[PDB]
Amino acid sequence: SEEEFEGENPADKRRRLAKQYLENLKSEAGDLDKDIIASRLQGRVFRYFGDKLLISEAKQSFTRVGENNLTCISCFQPVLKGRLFAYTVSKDLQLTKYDITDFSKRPKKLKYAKGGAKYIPTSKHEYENTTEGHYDEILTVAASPDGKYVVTGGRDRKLIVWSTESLSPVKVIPTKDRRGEVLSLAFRKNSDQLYASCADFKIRTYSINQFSQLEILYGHHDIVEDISALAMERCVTVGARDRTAMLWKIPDETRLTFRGGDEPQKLLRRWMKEPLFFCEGSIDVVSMVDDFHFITGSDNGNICLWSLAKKKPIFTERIAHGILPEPSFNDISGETDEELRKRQLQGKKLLQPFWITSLYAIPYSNVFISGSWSGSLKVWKISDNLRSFELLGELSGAKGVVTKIQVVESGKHGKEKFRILASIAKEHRLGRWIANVSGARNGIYSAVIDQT
Amino acid sequence: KSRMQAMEEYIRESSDQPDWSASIGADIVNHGRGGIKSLRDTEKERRVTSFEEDNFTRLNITNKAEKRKQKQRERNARMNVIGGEDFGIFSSKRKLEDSTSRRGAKKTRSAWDRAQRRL
Amino acid sequence: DAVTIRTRKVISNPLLARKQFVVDVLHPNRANVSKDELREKLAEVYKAEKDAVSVFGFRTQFGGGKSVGFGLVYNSVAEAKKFEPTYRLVRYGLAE
Amino acid sequence: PKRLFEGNALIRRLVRVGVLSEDKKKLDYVLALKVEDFLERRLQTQVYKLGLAKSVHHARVLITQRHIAVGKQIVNIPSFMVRLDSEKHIDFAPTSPFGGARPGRVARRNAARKAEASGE
RNA sequence: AUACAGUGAAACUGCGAACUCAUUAAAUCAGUUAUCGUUUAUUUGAUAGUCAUGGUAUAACUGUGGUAAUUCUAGAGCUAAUACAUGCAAAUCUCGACCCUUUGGAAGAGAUGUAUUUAUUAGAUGAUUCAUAAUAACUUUUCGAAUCGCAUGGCCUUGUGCUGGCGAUGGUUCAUUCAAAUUUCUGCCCUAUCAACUUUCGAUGGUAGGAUAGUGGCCUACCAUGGUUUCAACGGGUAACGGGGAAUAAGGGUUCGAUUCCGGAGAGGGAGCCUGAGAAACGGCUACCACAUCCAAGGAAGGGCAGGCUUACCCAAUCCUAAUUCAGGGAGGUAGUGACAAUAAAUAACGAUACAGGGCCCAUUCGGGUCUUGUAAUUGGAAUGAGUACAAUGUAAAUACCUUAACGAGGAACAAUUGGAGGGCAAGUCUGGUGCCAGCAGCCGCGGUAAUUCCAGCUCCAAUAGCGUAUAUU
RNA sequence: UUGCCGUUGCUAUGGC
Repeated sequence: SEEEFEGENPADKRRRLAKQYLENLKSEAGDLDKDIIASRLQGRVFRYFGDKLLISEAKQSFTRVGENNLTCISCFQPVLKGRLFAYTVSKDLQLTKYDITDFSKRPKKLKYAKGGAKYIPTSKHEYENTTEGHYDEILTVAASPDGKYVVTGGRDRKLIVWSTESLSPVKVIPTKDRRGEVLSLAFRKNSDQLYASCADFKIRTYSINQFSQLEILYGHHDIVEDISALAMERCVTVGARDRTAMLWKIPDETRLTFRGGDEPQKLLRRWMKEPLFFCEGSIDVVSMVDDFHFITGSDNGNICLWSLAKKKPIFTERIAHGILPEPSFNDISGETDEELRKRQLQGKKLLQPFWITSLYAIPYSNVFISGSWSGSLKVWKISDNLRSFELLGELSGAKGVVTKIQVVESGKHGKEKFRILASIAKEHRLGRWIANVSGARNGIYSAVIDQT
Repeated sequence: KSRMQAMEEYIRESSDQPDWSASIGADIVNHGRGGIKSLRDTEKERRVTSFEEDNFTRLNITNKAEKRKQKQRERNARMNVIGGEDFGIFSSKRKLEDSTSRRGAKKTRSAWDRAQRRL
Repeated sequence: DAVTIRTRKVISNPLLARKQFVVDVLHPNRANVSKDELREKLAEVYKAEKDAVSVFGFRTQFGGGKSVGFGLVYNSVAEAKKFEPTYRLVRYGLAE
Repeated sequence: PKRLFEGNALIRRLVRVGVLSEDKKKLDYVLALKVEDFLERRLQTQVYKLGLAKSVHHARVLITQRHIAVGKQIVNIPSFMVRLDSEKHIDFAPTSPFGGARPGRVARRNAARKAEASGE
């Protein structure tokens, strides 16, 4: 054995011995019964419309909003009086309700609720934090699929459930932790169940109709920025600097962990065998294409397509939105000599890419939209073999930081009309790190796309 | 019988398939006294829960089997398992080459068999 | 404060005419849930009577918060009488 | 093969326990491991290092009085070994008065006595 | 309920009732056959034509009595059966001349249970004297429903005629299933300080018989003579509490667990017998032998196991046995007394103030080194485990576990031990002296026991729910 | 369509 295979490297010996081990176990090692039991008792992508879409002829309507820094937008669409609604939460502690039903017209504001400094609790003892309003900034909002409730959460460490008709709070739920700020909310589709991702490394599940908390899941090394969930009782969360994506089975309290593990030296070697490679700092946004595939955007611009069966990403589109502009040469140094200023620019090293601030995948479909503060949303199509995606179109209507993207449908099965609403803000919803982006207004950006 | 855990660990590296880890706090035997549940303990507990959920009965602890389990498995978990990872695997005297050897059919004894394998 | 009930593996047995399901009872800030109130809740969910509903075998998780058990819902009260064992009938008070 | 597979296995599980660093993946570094490397993984030491307590004795008192919860469950054993995945999730229990709960019996008796004195 | 009709004691009937002590190496056991060489309670599938209803004999039950007395008894009186005993020519076919008239109607000629024993005669299987069909007989010779509950059936003949459906329990033979008995080959230690064994319960065959459920020297007559082997027949030892991949394993102990078969005999000891589908019965009976018990001294009945140097709850689960869903199971499950080997904690954690000027390390001494240390000082709120205890869960029921409100610390008296080292004290005691010393020591002094607040409870060290001693030993 | 301001329509988008 060893004499026959003496030429092998140590890793080659490990591989062949693993192969022989697996063969030995397969050599050494009721279904109808299970079938007839299951008779007494997960979906792929079914809608393919990437190629049918026309994007350049689609309208672009950007509606200004008086609120500062619109953090999030959540759209309610009825499921077969047929009205389609939206709810926008800002850093000005304001939740605004809009009707988006008429695709031709601009969205129409119905009412608004604004929290203020009067909602600061006097006790501050972490379970007396049951005030009706928000006293700190609201990061995220979700609209219940049945349509009676809208849920707001933010840095005030509480979830407020509001009735949609009166826009008044029917419930306030403290997170009961000093450290946990609710970053993202995701309703299970066609369900009352809500999954909240908090900054205390937790995912809290609530049943909204009973206003109860089912259980809490503990998984991340860093804060859990974004959570996305389809119809079945499971969810996908992303943490920022642990650089992992986690698929949680809610009833079984188990998780699949996905790690990127990209090496810029390896990419440079691959290109030399065949540019700027930025190593990945944090994963921010996640979306579910179907029950087997999900897509994540990072801060180095990478959009990654992940399957449940593979730990590594299937596909990675690097620097998807672009590279930030070079800093001003007269600003960087402050010396009289322009050649010294150009040297202090230090060439290509100070270039940094755009962060994917928002990313939405239309469920069970090949179209997904990525948004950053480059001044253009991007529409991508997943190929039919589901290994890669390409860029269909670019929507240049919106200018500014794209915090949240939602898509709604109103049409016949032969001909569907899609409205894309992005809550454009001057700043990132988490912090004020991004500076002086040019020509950015707080508002709602709507693109209406009709298939051929 | 021929399954060995160092082999299983290397296979879990070389798969590329995610491995369904549990949550952080659910692994702890009661309040940290027993410790973190080992992977074999979690698999056996999953099998028992599936069995109970299928037959709609929860197993009462048989005296002899329960005494044997509490005498052996708990003592082995305290002695070897350290924070959910067992280290008596290295003190054990079992041999990896007995499992990793071909040992039977397709052992490649013939020179023409080796030539056919090369081809 | 309201308890939450999740039903899994619901199987209909027409020979017994029962509905057999594993019950996950999730109870934050509560010790445990009484079987009578739980029979009320499952009765209202499955639109059968409490006398038709039967539960047993509840095991409470370490740290509380989740009790897992087994539940049988019948279609008729008299049929629940003639199929249910005498000891669970005594527990439920339905029969002497 | 015994050296290959069991050395890789031993190094990986020592890393997951946390006594051995990620960049220290060698058998001679496994040999250079010492007792204090394991003793720093104790929950008493970890609570002190993370700073929930002002000393190791305060940390032991907090653990035995059940304020510290590692992950979901309250751990009340100071000799609980803490892994890499758990050391971030060590925190105060929700039931504990220190994190997000009602004050204990001492504070409640003192508040009730002060209220009775105010009423008197 | 003008036969009984509900529920049913007793009784009859039916079914089931198949621990101890000894150690064998072709014996046992394990497989593997065979039964064209056998037996069947049950299950399952088949199977039977060859009086509108017979006669008793008793129990339970009445009563009269005998005995010291037994589940002991005698006399008289009662009535039941799925108990016991008894017991019933027509119809179906073949050959149908002829008739019409083809299907058809018919002169006529003929045939016709089962079992037992034997003789004789003609479809399966590789194979039969087997299945089956006959013929003449034979039998202390059988079997071929005198039974039961749910329905009140359909005709017209309203006769109260005909016969009407679902089921019980029977019964014949064959098959099946469950077993069992024999049988076949294949396999297990050491040894020649064990070479002849068998006719020394016939040894190897043949014929006939007896016997058995049946083959067979299994037995008996008669007759031949054989059968086994230094390649070890045969014999001895085997710690043979052994071995069997018998057995689930060892889900990372170096070969280890757990389960199953041990093989036989007995149920005060020899012997004979009986009931059943199945026993040479853990049942009963007789005689014999030995114990031993009650008695009114006439008689009567009986058969140990655990302990030292034994209980309670229950058929809920698992499964089995009955006329049977239901009953029952010291099978089986559950619980209790039972540190011992050994476990994871706790016995406090943070502060604040005041006061003091010394604290510690090394070194034979001489000395040297060092620097926020000492205090039986005061004081503040916070935390919670042991516990006390409400519930639900849990289970046949309960305990326990899981969860769990309400209480739960300053002497934290919610009162940790075990060992080691070193002082010091008196109007005190003893001993030796070259004044005033030295030694041994000292719970004992002089008053005082509500009497006295005293080296403040003398200081320091180590292990800690553990910690010493003695002896042996590396 | 905007908290405010400015421009363009009388609707489009520049500034804070």
